[PDB]
Amino acid sequence: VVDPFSKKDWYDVKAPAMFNIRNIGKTLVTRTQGTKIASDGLKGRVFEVSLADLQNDEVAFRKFKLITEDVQGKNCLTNFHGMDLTRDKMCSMVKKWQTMIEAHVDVKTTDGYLLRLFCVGFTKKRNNQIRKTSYAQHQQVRQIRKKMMEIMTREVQTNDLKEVVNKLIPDSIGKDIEKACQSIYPLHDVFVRKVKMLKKPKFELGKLMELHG
Amino acid sequence: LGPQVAEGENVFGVCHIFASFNDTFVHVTDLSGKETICRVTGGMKVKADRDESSPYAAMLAAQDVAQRCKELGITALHIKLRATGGNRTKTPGPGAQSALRALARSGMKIGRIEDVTPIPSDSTRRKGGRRGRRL
Amino acid sequence: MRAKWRKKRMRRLKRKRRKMRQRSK
Amino acid sequence: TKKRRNNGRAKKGRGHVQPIRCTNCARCVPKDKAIKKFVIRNIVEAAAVRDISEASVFDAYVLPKLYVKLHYCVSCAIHSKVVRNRSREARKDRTPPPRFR
RNA sequence: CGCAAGACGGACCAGAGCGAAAGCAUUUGCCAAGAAUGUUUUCAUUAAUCAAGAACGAAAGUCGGAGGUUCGAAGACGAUCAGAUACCGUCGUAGUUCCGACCAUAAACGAUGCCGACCGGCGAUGCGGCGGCGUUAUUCCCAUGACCCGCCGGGCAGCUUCCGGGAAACCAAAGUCUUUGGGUUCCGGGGGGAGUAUGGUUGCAAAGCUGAAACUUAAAGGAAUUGACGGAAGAGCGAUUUUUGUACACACCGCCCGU
Ligand SMILES: [Mg+2]
Ligand SMILES: [Mg+2]
Ligand SMILES: [Mg+2]
Ligand SMILES: [Mg+2]
Ligand SMILES: [Mg+2]
Ligand SMILES: [Mg+2]
Ligand SMILES: [Mg+2]
Ligand SMILES: [Mg+2]
Ligand SMILES: [Mg+2]
Ligand SMILES: [Mg+2]
Ligand SMILES: [Mg+2]
Ligand SMILES: [Mg+2]
Ligand SMILES: [Mg+2]
Ligand SMILES: [Mg+2]
Ligand SMILES: [Mg+2]
Ligand SMILES: [Mg+2]
Ligand SMILES: [Mg+2]
Ligand SMILES: [Mg+2]
Ligand SMILES: [Mg+2]
Ligand SMILES: [Mg+2]
Ligand SMILES: [Mg+2]
Ligand SMILES: [Mg+2]
Ligand SMILES: [Mg+2]
Ligand SMILES: [Mg+2]
Ligand SMILES: [Mg+2]
Ligand SMILES: [Mg+2]
Ligand SMILES: [Mg+2]
Ligand SMILES: [Zn+2]
Repeated sequence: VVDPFSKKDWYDVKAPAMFNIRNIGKTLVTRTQGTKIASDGLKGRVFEVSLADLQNDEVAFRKFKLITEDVQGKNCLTNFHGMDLTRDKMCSMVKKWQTMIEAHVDVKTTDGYLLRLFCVGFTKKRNNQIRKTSYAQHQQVRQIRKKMMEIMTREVQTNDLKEVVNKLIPDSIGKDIEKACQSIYPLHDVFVRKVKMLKKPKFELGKLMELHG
Repeated sequence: LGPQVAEGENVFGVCHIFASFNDTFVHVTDLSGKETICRVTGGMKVKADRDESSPYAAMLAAQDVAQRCKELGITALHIKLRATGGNRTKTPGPGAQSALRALARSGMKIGRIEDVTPIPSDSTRRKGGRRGRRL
Repeated sequence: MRAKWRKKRMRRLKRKRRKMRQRSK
Repeated sequence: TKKRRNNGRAKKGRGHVQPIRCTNCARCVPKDKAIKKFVIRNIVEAAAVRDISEASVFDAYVLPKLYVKLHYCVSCAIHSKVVRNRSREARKDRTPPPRFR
């Protein structure tokens, strides 16, 4: 009868200043009829963007969730909301004749953002190894997991969210963990695979504007 | 009617393809997945319960949804392929590949493909019993 | 007859006897 | 008359093994006895590869792969012909079939 | 995009490990227990198997409380069918989950009791110890982790052999048996009647343990061979010398079960 798309309007969504590319696409919303405000429906949306669409030279198997925080006249302003890996990357990392070690921590940044970080690593076969399997004993696994947890804790609570995302973009935490665990048992494919937002501080417009410039 | 975008740039959407063994869904949403552009199911094309999952119905639904979203102003689509998941099979139905190929035929640009089948860490008991479905 | 069902039939017959052959009787 | 020395399963030095569910019929079958198959394939088929490589917005964009673990009971494995009966002498040979050309 | 409840810990996960057996898989902490290895420590026969008597013992089931997501006996329907009271599909009650009391049964299987001695090779694998060129990490140094080459001791297994066994299938034990004796516990005596009746005993119940006879019958049964069928793909005692299964051999037009 009456076209629902005649009352729709298009908005442009921007990424925070941490990333090179800022315009991450467009979105749609119904105009305000006085009952429902377009801004209210516009806020709270989550966008999963591949890192290769945010930074030119970075990998594409790392995705970032960005949540719209404020609307500035046809410009949705997003903020960091999460990070994850693609399904096929994780499926290809897990293989049958090796050990997998996983860890998770709950760390609060200096500016109030509470995060839950997950880390995964795999034991590596030696260059001249003749034995088919590469298994780490339980105490070695526990030591590796504790080394993961302490490194992930010391790289978040000291910094703030802006510096945390900067470390996440090349995933320097995984490289630090991989280097630190060489003495216990060699590890390859060490990554921080998921990051969850648990608690946010009270919303501040000035903080958002400093985050976007 | 749509975004004001230069000819060079592509307007992007996300296509959720649900390929079951009984039906096929091609759904188009914005990048946030909260706004629906067009949803066409394989059961809308064929008037039979056998052919809802057939490759032909998937091809028809893909063309219909491609035309509808081309009307509004979406030129490229990201692909999220989904199976039924859960306790049941993780293998996509026979309409996924045909729907994707038909969507490519209609002139749509293709973004990144991603498998989004729900995978439990462990789940509730599956339907069927100890001895399974004996047909 | 399958031995399982033969055993079940014997048990049911014994239960029926026990109901009929009451200890009070 | 024992047909196999290992009783058709891989249980040694343990009592109980948790059961899994057949992908085909949802039957309960012990994990060591079940027939396992790891399938790594392409999301898009052969013709779809050429049809998609031209419509993509990226250059040399690699198509994702599908990884699936499949479990079968004996009846479904035999009926689906992923497993066949062998001779009395050929049963002992447990080398995987020469799929590598 | 959030919220709530309950149940389960995928992939890694293996002819890998632990436990007396049932059984045991998210992280961290606490508590007690244990095998193996190392030992120029201590006691000095304290040991093996076991009537009586005890602890534990899958699932299902029973009685009280708490929760009830999924699945789901019984049940109500829809299909299929000559007929279905079944297989298939929609719901769905006990139950499936936790706590406290019962129950003591499984193809509870390696269908193989435990302790000790002897009797062929080979390559791996898990734990502990010992020795040794060489690559890697702890920025240097030893030393300790990850690899590599070996040796010893327990452990789960594998391949091979005219060691010898056995009706054979097969077994390094199922060997060291008419050339018959290392110690010891349980237990069988043609097929049915029958694990039935009765007595005793245990239990709330369901049932558990012990356990006959009258009568009836010339075979029942094991391993292997050649055929026939299928809605499946010089060597052996000897018969005998496309794959596979068989309870068929008057060979599926077979055989056979219960009202
Ligand atoms: Mg259908
Ligand atoms: Mg339908
Ligand atoms: Mg069948
Ligand atoms: Mg058992
Ligand atoms: Mg098998
Ligand atoms: Mg043991
Ligand atoms: Mg896990
Ligand atoms: Mg006794
Ligand atoms: Mg029980
Ligand atoms: Mg119970
Ligand atoms: Mg109760
Ligand atoms: Mg039913
Ligand atoms: Mg149901
Ligand atoms: Mg018994
Ligand atoms: Mg067994
Ligand atoms: Mg027995
Ligand atoms: Mg050894
Ligand atoms: Mg060990
Ligand atoms: Mg060693
Ligand atoms: Mg004798
Ligand atoms: Mg007798
Ligand atoms: Mg007699
Ligand atoms: Mg001759
Ligand atoms: Mg001769
Ligand atoms: Mg058979
Ligand atoms: Mg047989
Ligand atoms: Mg024969
Ligand atoms: Zn099956």
